[PDB]
Amino acid sequence: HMRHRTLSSSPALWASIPCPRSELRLDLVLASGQSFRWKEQSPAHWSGVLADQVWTLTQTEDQLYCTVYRGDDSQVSRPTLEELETLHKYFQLDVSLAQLYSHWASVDSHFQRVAQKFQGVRLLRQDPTECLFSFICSSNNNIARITGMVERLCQAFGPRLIQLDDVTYHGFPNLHALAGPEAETHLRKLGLGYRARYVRASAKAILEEQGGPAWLQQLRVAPYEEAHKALCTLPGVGAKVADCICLMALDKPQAVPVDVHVWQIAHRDYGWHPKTSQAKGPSPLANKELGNFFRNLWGPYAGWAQAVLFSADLRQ
Ligand SMILES: COc1ncc(Nc2nc(N)nc3[nH]ncc23)cc1Cl
Ligand code: NI
Repeated sequence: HMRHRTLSSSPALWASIPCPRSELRLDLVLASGQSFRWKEQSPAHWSGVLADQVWTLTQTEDQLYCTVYRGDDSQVSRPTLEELETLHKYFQLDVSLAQLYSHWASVDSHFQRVAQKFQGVRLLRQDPTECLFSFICSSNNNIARITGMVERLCQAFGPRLIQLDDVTYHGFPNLHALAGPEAETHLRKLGLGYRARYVRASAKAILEEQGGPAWLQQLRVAPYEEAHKALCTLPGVGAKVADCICLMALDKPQAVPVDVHVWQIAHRDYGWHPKTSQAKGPSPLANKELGNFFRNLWGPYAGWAQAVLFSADLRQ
């Protein structure tokens, strides 16, 4: 049995990245339903899989500490340099949150009030595959049910990596694994309900119709609007999910996912009503309008601004 590390447990095996808590609060970013793979196994100690390796992460007021578990009896070492660049990109630490917060606040007094208690909210840069199928599971769910669905999906279809304590960590499947004949049947047995069709179908579609997972990398370089359009061709992927994926895995920071929660915020908190739309409630067109509303207000990181409000909408 190998054990989940704390910073006490084994300070030999931790490395560190200079990170102000104001640029990144793990506790706000790892649970909040960007990823559904990180758990707080021990207090202030976040463990989950990234690119077929397990990590535990923790931080101070100016340091981000991390440790790696490779799997098959390699010899426990501290994170390498390459392994630390991986983790730097995932947090997109090149991006100054302080600068964006100040810009947003300058045009949005609502944001000024809210954002003081929610510093260090940034977007993860996720693997498009994992993001896509995670958000295909997102329809008509809460975060807890999705967390479960993804885990069970990974344990049943994904490579085993390592076991720590009672937790067996699997990597995310490849498209072939998800597009198999018995897939939906199995996924349905794992509690995914209707979504099981969309997972299998989208997997099968990305292979055949789109020419493998390279297609998703293309969308990452493709401009926002083309990426969105492209994603909406997939089974179970509509505007909202496409915008999630755009924002969280295809480097489109201006993507603003609109559902009924954001309708509610926009109306209550910003006094927004659909103008160029007739009908007084959600619709593909009115949603699209609301997205443009926020882009026009917050600028080309509108999605990142939104993420701060979202993170204030799960903390009462
Ligand atoms: C602005 O940045 C963000 N946008 C969306 C999410 N996550 C979700 N949104 C919605 N409407 N439903 C969800 N179900 N499960 C997750 C999730 C998170 C952020 Cl930070
Ligand atoms: Ni009103």
